[PDB]
Parts: sequence; structure tokens; C-alpha cells
Amino acid sequence: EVKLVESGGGLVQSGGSLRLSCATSGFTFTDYYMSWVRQPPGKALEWLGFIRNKANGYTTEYSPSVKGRFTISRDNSQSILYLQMNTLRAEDSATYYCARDHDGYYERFSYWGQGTLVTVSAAKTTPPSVYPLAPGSAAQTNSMVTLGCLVKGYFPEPVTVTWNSGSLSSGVHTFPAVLQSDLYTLSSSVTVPSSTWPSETVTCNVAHPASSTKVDKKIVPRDC
Amino acid sequence: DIVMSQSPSSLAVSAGEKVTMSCKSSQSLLNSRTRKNYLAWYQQKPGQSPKLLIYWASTRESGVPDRFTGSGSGTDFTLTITSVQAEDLAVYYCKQSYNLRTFGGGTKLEIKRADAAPTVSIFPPSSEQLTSGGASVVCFLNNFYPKDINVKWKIDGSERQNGVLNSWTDQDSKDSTYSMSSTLTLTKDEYERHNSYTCEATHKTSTSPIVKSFNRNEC
Ligand SMILES: C=CCO[C@]1(C(=O)O)C[C@@H](O[C@]2(C(=O)O)C[C@@H](O)[C@@H](O)[C@@H]([C@H](O)CO)O2)[C@@H](O)[C@@H]([C@H](O)CO)O1
Ligand SMILES: [Mg+2]
Ligand SMILES: [Mg+2]
Ligand SMILES: [Zn+2]
Repeated sequence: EVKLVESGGGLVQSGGSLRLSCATSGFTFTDYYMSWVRQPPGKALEWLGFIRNKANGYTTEYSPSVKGRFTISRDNSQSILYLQMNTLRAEDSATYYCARDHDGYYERFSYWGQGTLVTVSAAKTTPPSVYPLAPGSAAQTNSMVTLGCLVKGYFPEPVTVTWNSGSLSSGVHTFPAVLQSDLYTLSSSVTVPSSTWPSETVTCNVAHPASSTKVDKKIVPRDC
Repeated sequence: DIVMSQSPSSLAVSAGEKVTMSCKSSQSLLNSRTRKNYLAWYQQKPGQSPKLLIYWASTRESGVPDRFTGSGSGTDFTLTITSVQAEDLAVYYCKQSYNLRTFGGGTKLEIKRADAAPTVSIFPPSSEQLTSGGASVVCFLNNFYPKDINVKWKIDGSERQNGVLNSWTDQDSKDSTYSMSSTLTLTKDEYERHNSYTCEATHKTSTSPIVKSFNRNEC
């Protein structure tokens, strides 16, 4: 199994610097070119640069958009790819992906990482408040029941939300966060058979990496 | 520079139907020596990393369903999807690799399906939020189509627009529906001045709004 895993994304101020890393496994690192690609929220993919393989002397090329400002390097001992970013600006806020590139036989980006989110801003890190969403005490409970979690007032993105540590995935809707005066808020709904709640537990698991926040919020009925 | 353009910007197709999309390069991508066109297509599903579908213009990557076909040469290229499936919802990007790499702007493919009415649920503020002095009332509108929908909040029978936050999900990869969350945020002080809290959904699927309500005094 091939593995590409980006790290290092987070909040940085305008003018500042940030280095990202991409740890790889499941293939012979030195045989491959590696690329970095970014994607501002809701916008198109942008190729940033590559570093060539062993046969090609590990040489680098860059997009004009970042040349002279971004530097790519690689640790061939550990099979790690790096992206050093300097003099960051708002337009650099984006998800950053590493991707396995050319092997010299094939024109194609075969394997991509999950991506790491960089936010360039002066706003401070704020952990979320996590509130349970249970039907009110005039809920006429019926066949199915919808529960939720409100993840309010955090910065920067992202947060992750799961239900019962991942056991509940179907019937889940996690709504994209929206920014309102310098803080994000999102919500997540989950829908289950009434027979299973509150008889069985339903818990939302929320994480906010920028504040190392980990929250498990049990949804408890308002009577019951 | 090699400039890559795609069209359309977006479109919607029903399951079972054919999809066609185009990618243009400002200069030929055909390498004289290797006689291949250095043009690839990627699929990026909602919330996922891009996946390679086609390279060298027409070579299908192993694992990629046969219904995806790349064609074209030189400066003009086409991705065709036959018998489109709900799961094919995604943004499709072309990418040149003739001279370094450049991506096109993407084509957003949405799925058309039969109209479906929303399921609406309303939630009072939690005691944990109220303790802190705040009060958010949340309304979920789940699994509807088309995306267009109108939500109004009524407090004691009167519409309130200030303090509302709306968010739509991407289309569902399975049932091709949308969902929306609407959150009304008040201070605890304002919340406790009023009784009736209502979220009303109007959608083309009915001439009557779907109404969910609660009374604070009865919580
Ligand atoms: C055409 C002359 C030499 O090019 C190659 C070759 O083997 O023919 C390929 C070069 O590869 C790249 C590159 O810049 O590294 C990447 C490929 O994706 C592709 O874009 C080609 C492009 O078609 C070539 O013009 O370029 C590179 O390996 C190159 C050596 O580095 C040259 O010494 O050899
Ligand atoms: Mg040019
Ligand atoms: Mg749904
Ligand atoms: Zn009032």
C-alpha cells in the first residue's frame, strides 16, 4: 500500500513562513518525481512545483506564481518531501497536496495525499464550543430521529466531526463551516431509528487540531 | 505559459445519461518524439483529493470504469462519461504535462434527479450554551432537490432575518439530494423575551411551507 501524508498546515500571519512535510511509504522514493499542488477553498487546483527523481539529479522546477518564494526539498533517507513557504499572503490560504509525479515512463499523478490546510491570517486561534442538538421536550418522536452537534465560534479551519467514533457514518450530514465576524461555525446532523436512541448512546466526536481540542459530546434526551 | 481552459464551467445530467466536457490548451500538447499527447484528466469528488482517470489523452488508468473515455489531440481534448452514475458527482480537471504542469479551471458535474421535499427538524438552545449567555436555534432541512429553497424564521409569529447563518451541503454522492442547516443566534436575554420559535421551509415540492416550531415556555 502506497502512503502519502501531508503535515504542517495551520494558521500563519501575513509575511510569515511555514514549512509543510509529506511522509511517504510503499514505494521506492528515489525513483519518483514529487509535486506539490494547492487548492484555495472552493477554487481550482494549482500546480506549484516538483522535485525530480534520482536519475534526474533531484532538480526542482516551480510555477511562476511561487518561484523565488517557495522551495521544495526531499529526504531520500526517510522518503519525506518538504515545501518551504516564505512571505505568505492571503492568496496562499489553501489546501496543499503532495502527489507522486513522473516515473519517466508515465505522464500522470498516480498517488495523492489527503492534503493539509494553510490559513494566512492575523486572527487568533479560538477553540470551538460544542453544543448538543436534541429534540425539544415537545418533540413528538416518530419513526426516525435526527440529532446533531453545533460547533460554534472557532478559528482557523478545519474541524473534524464523527459520530460514535465512526460507527455512525450513514445518515450523517456535516455542513460546511461559514465565517461570521472572524469565527467559523458549523453543524452536523445524524439520523437514526427512534428505537436506537436514546436507548443506545449517540455521541459526536469533534476535533480542532489548531487548538488541540478533542470533544466527545453525548446527545441526551431532554426528558428520559 | 501553457494556458488551459475547460468548458462548461458546470452542468447537470440525470443518471443513465451521457456527459461531455472539453479542455483546450493554448498550444499543442503532442510530443513529436513520443507521439503522445501529455494531457490528463482528474476527478475530484466532494471532500476528497483528486484522482487520475486518464493520461496521455486517451489511456484509461487501471481501476477506472470503462464508462470514462478520453479523446482528442493537439490543442483540444474531451472527456466523455456514458451511463453516468450518482457517484460521478465531482469536479473534473484536465492537466497538461508537456511543459512542467498546468491544470484547467475545472468542470463541475452535478446530478439531476426527481424533485424531493425536505425533512425539517428544529432544535432549541442547549442548557450548556444558555449558561454562557447565548442562544442558537438550529433548523436542519435534509435530503431535498432541487437545491433552491427558502427558509424564514418566525419569532412570536413575526419574521426575523438578523442573526441567521445558512449552509448547504454538497450534493449527496448516493441519493443526489441536498441538505441545508439554518442557525438563528440570539443573546440569552433576547431569547427569553419571546415564546414561539419557528422555522418555515418553502420548496417547489409543495405550495405549503414545511413548518417546525417550539415554544420556549414549554421546554
Ligand atoms: C525532450 C528532452 C528531454 O526530456 C526528458 C526525456 O526523457 O526526453 C524528459 C524530461 O522530463 C520532464 C522534465 O522536465 O523533467 C517531465 C515530463 O513530465 C515531461 O514534461 C517532459 C517534457 O515533455 C520534456 O520536454 O519534461 C526530463 O526528464 C529530461 C531531462 O531532465 C533532461 O536532461 O529528459
Ligand atoms: Mg506561454
Ligand atoms: Mg441525506
Ligand atoms: Zn425581541
